[PDB]
Amino acid sequence: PKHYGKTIKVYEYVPLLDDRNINDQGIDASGATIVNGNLYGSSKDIGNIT
Amino acid sequence: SKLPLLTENGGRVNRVGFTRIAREGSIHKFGFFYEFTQESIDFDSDDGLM
Repeated sequence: PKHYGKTIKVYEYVPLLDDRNINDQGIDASGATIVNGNLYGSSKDIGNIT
Repeated sequence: SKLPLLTENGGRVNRVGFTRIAREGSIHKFGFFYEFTQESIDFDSDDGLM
């Protein structure tokens, strides 16, 4: 539209289970703080997921 | 010393003259302008710029 310059910007919302979902909100199942807040992210390993 | 004294004999004495002046004025031309592009009004944030 008119009167908004020449550039267009849009947001992309990453899924919860994604390796590029990097945040510090993670609290694990035992209540301890963890460095990742995306659970297992894009992992496909049964051991890591479990 | 310059009074119009008149004797009993009359004659050609105390003749005066008149004069007139001309005043004058004239008109002059003025003006100014500004320029703009289509993008300067189409992409500008303010649609009331003009």
